[PDB]
Amino acid sequence: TKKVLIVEDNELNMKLFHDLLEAQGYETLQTREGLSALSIARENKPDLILMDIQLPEISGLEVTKWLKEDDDLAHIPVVAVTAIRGGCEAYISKPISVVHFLETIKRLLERQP
Repeated sequence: TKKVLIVEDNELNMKLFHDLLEAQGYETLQTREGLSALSIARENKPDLILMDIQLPEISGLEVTKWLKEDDDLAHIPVVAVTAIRGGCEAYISKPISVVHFLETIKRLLERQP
């Protein structure tokens, strides 16, 4: 099953992103901090990283820079959520459009090997 790591400090956004992804049958990993995202990514190898750029403690774009500098994490597609192209494969605007949100993520997640 595909695993998506959601990096989102806002409880409401995290729940919405989680519910939408779970309804699609995906497993998720969750964290409110950019640094933790790096740690979790190395420990659980998510298939895609959904990251809010406007985190309170750090820019999501700087976190993406670290991701791309790591040989084990650089291949993981990163979708930025902003209220980028930093290394992000795609961007999703907030307030989000549910279909656009899911289409963007599924396109990057569900590719033939």
